[PDB]
Amino acid sequence: NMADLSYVNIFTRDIVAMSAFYQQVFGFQEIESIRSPIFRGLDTGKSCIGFNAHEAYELMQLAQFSETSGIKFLLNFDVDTKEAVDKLVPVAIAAGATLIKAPYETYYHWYQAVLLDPERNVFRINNVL
Amino acid sequence: ADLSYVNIFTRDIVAMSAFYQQVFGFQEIESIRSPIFRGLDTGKSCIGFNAHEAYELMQLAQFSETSGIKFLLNFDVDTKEAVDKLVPVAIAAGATLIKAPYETYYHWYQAVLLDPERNVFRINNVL
Repeated sequence: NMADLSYVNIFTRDIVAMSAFYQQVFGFQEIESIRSPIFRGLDTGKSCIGFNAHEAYELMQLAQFSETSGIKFLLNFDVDTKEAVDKLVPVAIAAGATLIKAPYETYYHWYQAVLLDPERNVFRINNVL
Repeated sequence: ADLSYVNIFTRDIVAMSAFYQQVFGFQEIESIRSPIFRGLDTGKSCIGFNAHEAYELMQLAQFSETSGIKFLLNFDVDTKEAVDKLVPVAIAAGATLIKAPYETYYHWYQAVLLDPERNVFRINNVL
């Protein structure tokens, strides 16, 4: 491929707690080789999820956008069954997630739940019917 | 679990999907297309573009007003030169260069840009 979406990075206040949250809920393994004082990466089997500390804003000349509110993206996680979605929801909430929408079937026939992670980023636990 | 998609809430799903296709060559996923959604195949996690109606559908309306940026998409290319050549391709497609191609202390050659709707992405090469 001409270009590879190797990482989806989330700017976070606590990369250790954020990494721990996604590991706890989905079991992704950390990628120790890419670890740094301001970064944590998890292997998802596809695009990796990265967590960057706030130092990352100034480092990339993005300080002007460091004041954030609302949500503009979401991570969609697929599981093998509808039952797996029902089971993972409480696990996520116990880990610090906030339930926005209980498991339901979408117009495009996907069974999913909509939640917020500990730092209020949106993610879905989904199953393609 | 599988990170199948990373969705970006957008004002113009057509313009946005076209931008990423024009810069990286991702092919559209027809089977997931809808009046409020466009999906692109990247070889790994897909990139989705959701029109604003998606906020209400997921009961996220109270979060529709946003500020700043909280994520970025990192695209790796095969060579150092690929980074230098792709920056003008992105700008021609409508991007804004924020940080010109440079080498980090851990030897990654990259550039930071904004897509047409002010979402951040990087063109990177591991030296």
